Amino acid sequence: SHMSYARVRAVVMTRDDSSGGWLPLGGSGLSSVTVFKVPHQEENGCADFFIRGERLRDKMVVLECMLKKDLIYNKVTPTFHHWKIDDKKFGLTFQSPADARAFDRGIRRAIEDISQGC
Ligand SMILES: [Y+3]
Repeated sequence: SHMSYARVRAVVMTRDDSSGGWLPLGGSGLSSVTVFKVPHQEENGCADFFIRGERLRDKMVVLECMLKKDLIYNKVTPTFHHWKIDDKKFGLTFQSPADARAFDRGIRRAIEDISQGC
């Protein structure tokens, strides 16, 4: 309900065997990327926040990650962002700078809301 922070269609990007490049994970197809909160117990107390990417054609979950307060966000272009949570990285190729900005507020609110509870 008020559990979702953002939902956009984008292409999931993974860091390549090269050194500093990014490529789309598998297909070049769009995925349904959402950011959401999952209550530990009480619907309004402490919770965990996840980023989830589901490929549109075969509904395969190609990305699933738990947000953490220390996470780093990187706006490279107005249409390409990538983040680092602990040791690994994921990135997104948005369809518009709009979607990108909407998603960014989303992740931002979610991160700030992480300690809501204790
Ligand atoms: Y808040």
